[PDB]
Amino acid sequence: AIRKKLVIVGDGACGKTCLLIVFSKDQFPEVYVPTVFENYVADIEVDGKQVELALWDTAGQEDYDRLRPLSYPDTDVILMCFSIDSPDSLENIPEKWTPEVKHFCPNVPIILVGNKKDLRNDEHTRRELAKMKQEPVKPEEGRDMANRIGAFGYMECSAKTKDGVREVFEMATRAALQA
Amino acid sequence: SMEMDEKDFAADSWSLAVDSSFLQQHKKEVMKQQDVIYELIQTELHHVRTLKIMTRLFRTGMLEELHLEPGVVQGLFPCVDELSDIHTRFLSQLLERRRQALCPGSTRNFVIHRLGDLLISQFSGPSAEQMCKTYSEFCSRHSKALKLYKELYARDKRFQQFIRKVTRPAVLKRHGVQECILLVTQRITKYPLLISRILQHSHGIEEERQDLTTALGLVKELLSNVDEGIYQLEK
Ligand SMILES: Cc1ccsc1C(=O)O
Ligand SMILES: Cc1ccsc1C(=O)O
Repeated sequence: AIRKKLVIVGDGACGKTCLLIVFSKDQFPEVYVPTVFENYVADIEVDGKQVELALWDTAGQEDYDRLRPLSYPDTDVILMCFSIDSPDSLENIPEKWTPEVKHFCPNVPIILVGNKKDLRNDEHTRRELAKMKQEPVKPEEGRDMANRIGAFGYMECSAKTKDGVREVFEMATRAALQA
Repeated sequence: SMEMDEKDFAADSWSLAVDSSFLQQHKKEVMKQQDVIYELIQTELHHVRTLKIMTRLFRTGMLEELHLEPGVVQGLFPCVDELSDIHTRFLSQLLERRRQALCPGSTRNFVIHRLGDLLISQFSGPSAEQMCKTYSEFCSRHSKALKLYKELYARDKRFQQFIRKVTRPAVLKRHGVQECILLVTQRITKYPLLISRILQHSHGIEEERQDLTTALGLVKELLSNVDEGIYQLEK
């Protein structure tokens, strides 16, 4: 098993912590959803290769420009997250997160991930977003942004139902293995 | 870490830690408040355990088995004794608060009603000055510590065998040298998220809501001061 490091970045409400928790337990917590994620070393076998994937969160570091880059050294894959119920989090991807991740992690593959895909057809979400002339992010708007920032790929998931979660982490493992 | 505290914080939540007959007696909002306070203490216990792995397993093992020069070991583990002192004291105060709140006849059933005051004391005055000074020094030495570790692992055979030996047990899976350093750097920025969520479920007593509000402001002032005092050193 080779050792690889993954780091998840994105706005405070992109659902990055929930995504790391649901993947690491293979379960959406049925009693208490933890506020924070410490770290985890996932045993993943992708396309016949065994890998130890260390997982890290940047939640809590968004306002601290000198503390935040200390999470970046020797990162093999970046998961750049946005929430599908929040078009404003998708807007912060190219001018805030992408230049920072390209400076501290040059040549590291970035997977752009649309979290909370279960909210795309949620009535409460569609009603709330319409009050500010907005709507849930469309899959093609996610693909266009991923193409625009030079992302390795574009993926969607729902931490709530677990759909697409395993696929994101297996693809991240494949990306971390490439030259 | 000690068996008593590990067993007391083994469950995934305060709701699963207490007896179910004790849980039934509380309102849902109290259970939600208690679950977040329990997560704060449980992660503080893990953080102190991370610091003990760094001082007793890594640092002390390198001094006594590899006979490594103290200047090199200090470069790998900057401020670990001071960090250990700050967080063991904070943890002792948190666990004493839980202990006083225990029901007679029980070692698991408790409700913590007055956390705000303890958080104001920890993040104000001399203890806040010591946290700011210690984390500004630690986080400025973080990159140099990782580079020094990588250089030693790739050039010294005895160092590589020592690392492979002490990190082999399954209980050290998440706690390699570099993992410990980042776990410590990230700890301070976890506090505002935990405090804000405790505050969200602490509106029942107005004085506790005010105390948690002041504590949250104190933690943010600390974080802003540490962030402004960091510059990566390079060897
Ligand atoms: C802080 C940081 C971020 C990307 S590399 C690096 C280092 O100092 O080694
Ligand atoms: C060079 C080196 C030494 C210890 S880990 C490591 C790496 O390649 O990440």
